[PDB]
Amino acid sequence: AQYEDGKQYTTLEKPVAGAPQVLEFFSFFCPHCYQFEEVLHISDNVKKKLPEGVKMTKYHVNFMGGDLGKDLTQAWAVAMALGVEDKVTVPLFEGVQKTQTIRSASDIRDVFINAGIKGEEYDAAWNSFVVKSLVAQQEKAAADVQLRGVPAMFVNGKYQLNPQGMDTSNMDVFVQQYADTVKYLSEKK
Ligand SMILES: O=C(O)c1ccccc1NS(=O)(=O)c1ccc(I)cc1
Repeated sequence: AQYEDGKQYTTLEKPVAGAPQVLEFFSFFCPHCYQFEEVLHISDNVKKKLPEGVKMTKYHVNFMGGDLGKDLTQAWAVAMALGVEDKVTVPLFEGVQKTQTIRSASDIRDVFINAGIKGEEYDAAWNSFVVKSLVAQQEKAAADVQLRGVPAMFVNGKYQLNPQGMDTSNMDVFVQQYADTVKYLSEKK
């Protein structure tokens, strides 16, 4: 497709050194993310359009979710370390926006246990330094890229994607165009 700076994507003047290939931010407390995750399946589409060698990274923000928003950021880090992020993505989104049963950190812990993660193992990771540093990096990245919206994707910490500069007439096009822009930027610099 056609890609021009200022419309589909925008190059940041302040690049993030040592940033991953595909960085995406989201929050289970944000319905805007649920729409991009389940309705549009942006992440899923991108993961398949990305060439071999490019890994994706999904971070949780702390400015969306009130107080418990921070707790879920820590929980998400554990999911990433265990490798059950995708598996818990759906139940976490549902339990926060649909059922809204997840009110405390104890509720989040239960989700992991139900998925198949032992409480002891989870709790051990919950109190692990590895996870703590992951939480810090999650917010640090967002603060470095000057995150304005919750659901946003950054390629190599240099190119920022703009959804307001794409097709807003056909959902199919938007989803494909977005992922196409990501891939172009990934195979760019
Ligand atoms: O939801 C938004 O804020 C948004 C902003 C820009 C582009 C799309 C957005 N949402 S959406 O992708 O789910 C969407 C796309 C096309 C149409 I018509 C309505 C919503």
